[PDB]
Amino acid sequence: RDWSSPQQPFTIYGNTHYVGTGGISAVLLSSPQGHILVDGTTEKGAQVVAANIRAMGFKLSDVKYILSTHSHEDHAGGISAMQKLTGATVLAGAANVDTLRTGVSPKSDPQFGSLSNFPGSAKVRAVADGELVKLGPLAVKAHATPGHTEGGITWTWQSCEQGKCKDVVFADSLTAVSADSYRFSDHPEVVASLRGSFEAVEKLSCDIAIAAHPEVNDMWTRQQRAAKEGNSAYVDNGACRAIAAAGRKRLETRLASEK
Ligand SMILES: O=S(=O)(O)CCS
Ligand code: NA
Ligand code: NA
Ligand code: NA
Ligand code: NA
Ligand code: NA
Ligand code: NA
Ligand SMILES: [Zn+2]
Ligand SMILES: [Zn+2]
Repeated sequence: RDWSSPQQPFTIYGNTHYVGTGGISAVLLSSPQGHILVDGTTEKGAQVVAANIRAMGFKLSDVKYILSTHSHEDHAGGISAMQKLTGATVLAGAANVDTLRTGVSPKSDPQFGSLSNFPGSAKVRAVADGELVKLGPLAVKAHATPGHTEGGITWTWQSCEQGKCKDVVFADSLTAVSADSYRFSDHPEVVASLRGSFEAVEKLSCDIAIAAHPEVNDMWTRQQRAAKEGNSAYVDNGACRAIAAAGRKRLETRLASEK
C-alpha cells in the first residue's frame, strides 16, 4: 500500500467512488453530466487513477474538473497527467496554484525539498474559500484548511444512495510533518493556520470522511466491511472530529520534539 500501488476501485457512497491508489486517496464524483476528480495521487499513480476511472465504467473525457487538496507530490504528482487525459480544469487554493502549474513547491512549504518536484499542470485556477464548484447536479464547496501547506483545501458535497443523502468530506491533510530541517517552532503563522484548520474541520457536517491519506479514516477496514453491511461501513459522523483531534495531538508532539 505504497503511494503508487494498484487498487481495485470501488463505490464509497452513491455517486462518490474511490479511484485512488493503495496508499493515496482519489475520488471520482460522478453524474450523467460529467464528473469531478479529487486529487491525482503520484506521478506514477496517475496511470492507476486513469485505469480505475475506466474500470468503474466511466470515460476520462467526461471528467471536467480536477480538485486539488494540496500540492505535494503524493497527491498532486499525478494531476498534470490526469489533466492531459481528461481535458479538465484544475482547481486549487490560491496559494498552491503556482506549485501545481510548475510542479515546484515554494520554500515556505513544510516539505519543500523533502518531497521532489513533479510535472506542472495546464489549466489551473484558484478557488476562493467558500466557493461552490458546479457541474450539472454536482456542487462541491471549498473550505480553506491551510497549515500543512498554505493553499490546502478540504472539499465537501452531498451524495445520495437509495434516497439517503449524506454529507461527504474529502479531508485535506492536517499533519504537522515536514523536511527534517524544517521546524514548526520557527513558523508560528503556519502553526496558527493549522490550529484554525483543526477547528474548521471538526465543525464540518461530516457523515462520510475520505482522508487524503486513506488510512487516516480507516478506509481499508471500512471497505472490507462494506462487503457485509454495504456502504454504511463508510458512514461515521465523528470522523472529521477524529481527524482534527489526531492532527492536534500530532502538532503538540512535533513542537515538543523540536525544542
Ligand atoms: O505524509 S507524508 O509527509 O509522508 C507525504 C506528504 S503529505
Ligand atoms: Na488499480
Ligand atoms: Na463497488
Ligand atoms: Na464499497
Ligand atoms: Na488546494
Ligand atoms: Na466517515
Ligand atoms: Na448500507
Ligand atoms: Zn502533504
Ligand atoms: Zn500526503
